[PDB]
Amino acid sequence: MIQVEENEHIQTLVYQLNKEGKSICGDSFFMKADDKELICAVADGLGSGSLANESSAAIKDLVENYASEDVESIIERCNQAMKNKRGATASILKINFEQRQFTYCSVGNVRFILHSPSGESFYPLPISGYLSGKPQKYKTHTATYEKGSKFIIHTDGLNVPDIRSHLKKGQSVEEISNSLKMYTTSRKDDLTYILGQLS
Ligand SMILES: [Mn+2]
Repeated sequence: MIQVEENEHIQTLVYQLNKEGKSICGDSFFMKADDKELICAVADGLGSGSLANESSAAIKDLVENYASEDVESIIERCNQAMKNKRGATASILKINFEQRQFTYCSVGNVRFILHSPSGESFYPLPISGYLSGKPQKYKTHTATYEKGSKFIIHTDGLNVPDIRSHLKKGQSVEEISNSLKMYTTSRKDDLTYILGQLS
């Protein structure tokens, strides 16, 4: 499944495909942009299939509902919703277009890479563990991006040697998605990614 959106400030593409032979995806995403701001999130539920879905889907619902809050507030709501559930790894990104500012908070193995034209990348290491409902000491990143920046957020189902290169070479989110096609054919796990190109 592919979903594309565009406004004056960003173009985005969401890709998701289930693990081969699996009916119920354990990954979830949420994406909304208006003329002023973006929120997006990607999550991978612990366990698999349905119960994994309950955890990642709870994340998607809370990010939509609480989108106006700061990323760390949103992720803590997500953490509290994981008590008595499988848990999930998750990443939450907000962008203010006028300021060209992003804010990012994550726990687990959902990765975020933002490539700058100038050749700077923001590519944080994964935070160990997962959102379980037990206490967390979150790290929030706040930074300015430059016009032309391109990013991806992806679950562990996408395994790529050099993601930065795909972001650098692509001229659009469709092109970057197509550039990644070889990594999508095996379907060894659920695979979700969100691409963005920022004006
Ligand atoms: Mn996974």
